[PDB]
Amino acid sequence: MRIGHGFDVHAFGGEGPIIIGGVRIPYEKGLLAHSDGDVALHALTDALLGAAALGDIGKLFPDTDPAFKGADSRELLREAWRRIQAKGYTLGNVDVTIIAQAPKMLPHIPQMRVFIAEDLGCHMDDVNVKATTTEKLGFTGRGEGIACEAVALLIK
Amino acid sequence: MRIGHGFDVHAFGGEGPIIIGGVRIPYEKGLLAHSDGDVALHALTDALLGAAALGDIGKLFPDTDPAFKGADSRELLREAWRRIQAKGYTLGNVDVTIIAQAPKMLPHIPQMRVFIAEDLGCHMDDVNVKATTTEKLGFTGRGEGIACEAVALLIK
Amino acid sequence: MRIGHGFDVHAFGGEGPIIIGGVRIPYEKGLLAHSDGDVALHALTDALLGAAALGDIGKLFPDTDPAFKGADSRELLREAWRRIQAKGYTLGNVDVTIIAQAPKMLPHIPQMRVFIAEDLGCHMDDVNVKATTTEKLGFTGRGEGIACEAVALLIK
Ligand SMILES: [Mn+2]
Ligand SMILES: [Mn+2]
Ligand SMILES: [Mn+2]
Repeated sequence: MRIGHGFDVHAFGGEGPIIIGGVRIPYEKGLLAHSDGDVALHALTDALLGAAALGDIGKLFPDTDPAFKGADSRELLREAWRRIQAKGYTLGNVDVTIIAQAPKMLPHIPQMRVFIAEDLGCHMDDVNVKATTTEKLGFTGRGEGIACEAVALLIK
Repeated sequence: MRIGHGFDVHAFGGEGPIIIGGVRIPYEKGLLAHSDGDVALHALTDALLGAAALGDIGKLFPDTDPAFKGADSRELLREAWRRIQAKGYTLGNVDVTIIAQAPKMLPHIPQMRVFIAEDLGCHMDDVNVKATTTEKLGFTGRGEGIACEAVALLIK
Repeated sequence: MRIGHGFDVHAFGGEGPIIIGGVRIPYEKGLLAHSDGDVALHALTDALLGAAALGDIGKLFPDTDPAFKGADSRELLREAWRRIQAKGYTLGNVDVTIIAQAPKMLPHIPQMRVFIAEDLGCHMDDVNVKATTTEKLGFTGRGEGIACEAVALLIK
């Protein structure tokens, strides 16, 4: 009954591990962002919110508002989901597409699913995650950063 | 019952203000395009049309056809919507994602919604709009241009 | 009842014609990829699979697994679709957006539709295809490669 679309990108820099779909992945560099740069969750939240017609992470997570300043993506997703259910919506299914030249996400997909299908209730079958390489082409191909696109569905 | 997806990008150049979602926004440069470069509406039209399985703005708005030569995006959207209803379709909901490093769209989102929810009938709640920065990464990050992605849904 | 999203890109190089949507298109260069670089079908398969929650072409088409090593995109799509129906899903509609500076896809859209609406059963009306230029902007604008995005829907 309601469709949503999210999109988000983040740039590299900072040694430490990166976090995607709530999973800590080892890698040369880390992701910037003044919040743990979880492009996957951020794009997922935006999809969900955009389908409920509630904004785009700037309603709960602005940037200069003491409401939700320092918090990880898992908390925001969880908060965003609460407001969405407040408007009487329930999850149908969500599909997430991660775009990066490296590192390899294939081995982490399942753990990501577990996290996501946990912070939204629902069973894993209602959550899909996949990654794509881009073939060393754009800013993602040159390893300058990482991007993610997501879609979602709601009800009754 | 029917899903659609649109995508569109435009390059900068030309002083004058830019137009996005039908709103006149102030900015250093303007958008090229041989039609007011309204990436937002163009991507929205394509979504709607692509869900109705009627093409991609080249059915009503080609480029070398005296049918709809000089016209703004609002007219084309409005025309495209008419043909869509002709095939007996009605709007479910649409979500638009604008991608740009600047200017800030946040303050114009609501006015955009008003315009869109006007040229498609329906109430604002069936139209969502959000913007994202890209973090100074791709051609959008370098300020070379602006892009937009959109999804939609129809019926009965 | 189930939404899906796909995305895929490929780089140029290799004289010979390119293949998109199963159609052989004439052009200066060809597409790399260690499989016929059919970005259109690959993105379409991923959408369908991602909506059925079955992966992302690495379940049927890995890279180092003698299962489905050398095969064109039409075979994989056809195989992927079979497994999808195995889980009791049926096609609702799909929309594909091809992104490239050249060559012109406009004249091939219909033949692509015929191929797609053949390997998925269903009538053409359940399959949409469109192309966009990008305005000589990103890696697609510089002619370095070609990309494709797709969405889909399933049932009962
Ligand atoms: Mn982010
Ligand atoms: Mn345009
Ligand atoms: Mn591919």
